[PDB]
Amino acid sequence: PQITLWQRPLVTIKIGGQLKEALLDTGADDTVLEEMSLPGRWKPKMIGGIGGFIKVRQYDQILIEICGHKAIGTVLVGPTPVNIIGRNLLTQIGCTLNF
Amino acid sequence: PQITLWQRPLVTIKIGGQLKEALLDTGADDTVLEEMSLPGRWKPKMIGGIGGFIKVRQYDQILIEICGHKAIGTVLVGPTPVNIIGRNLLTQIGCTLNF
Ligand SMILES: CNC(=O)[C@@H](NC(=O)[C@H](OCc1ccc(-c2ccsc2)cc1)[C@H](O)[C@@H](O)[C@@H](OCc1ccc(-c2ccsc2)cc1)C(=O)N[C@H](C(=O)NC)C(C)C)C(C)C
Repeated sequence: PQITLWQRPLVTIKIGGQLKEALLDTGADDTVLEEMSLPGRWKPKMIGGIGGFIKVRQYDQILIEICGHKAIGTVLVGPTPVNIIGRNLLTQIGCTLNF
Repeated sequence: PQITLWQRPLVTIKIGGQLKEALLDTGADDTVLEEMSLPGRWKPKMIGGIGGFIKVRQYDQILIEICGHKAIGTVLVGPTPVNIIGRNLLTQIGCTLNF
């Protein structure tokens, strides 16, 4: 669909069978989700943004559904104030910025 | 144009007569630019990012060209890693997310 930016581009995502609200963030290299449990091994990682760095846990090969579209990729879990769907997954659903 | 997200959506912007690279950031409510000189008085503003909050200087009615599209709006200047073009300006250039 076509999402306007008058409001934050929040969409519903399905991950781990859980429905969550996440932000489609073209400014995010990675996908960062709030603290949650994911299966498998993870690697510690520091990701920076506005305000500095936060420590997150990196999970690879994670399946996420974004507006019906399935996508696979790395997901970072940590104390982020909002769920962020970064470019690593936006590319997988054919998301493009247009004007 | 149509921008894919396999790489950061960096574009050249023109502000204060200078060229700078900035990120088309749908995850940003506001436009935040790296430390620079702008005219007029500024007002304080606290903005939150993934790593916490930062104090920024808010300048209003600032002329900024984004990929040839002239925009005039609020710009925040502060300790940001990269120049961020947020929704306040993305909407002025008719930018939308599509997939
Ligand atoms: C490599 N690192 C990245 O790609 C990071 N990208 C960014 O931080 C983007 O910023 C460009 C950016 C790119 C590279 C580096 C970088 C780092 C190290 S080397 C390069 C630093 C910054 C991003 O889209 C921000 O803009 C936006 O983050 C989402 C967000 C939205 C609402 C709240 C939130 C907070 C309180 S309630 C909701 C909290 C967070 C955000 O902070 N939005 C703010 C906002 O809208 N707040 C409401 C806005 C005022 C700036 C990833 C890991 C998240």
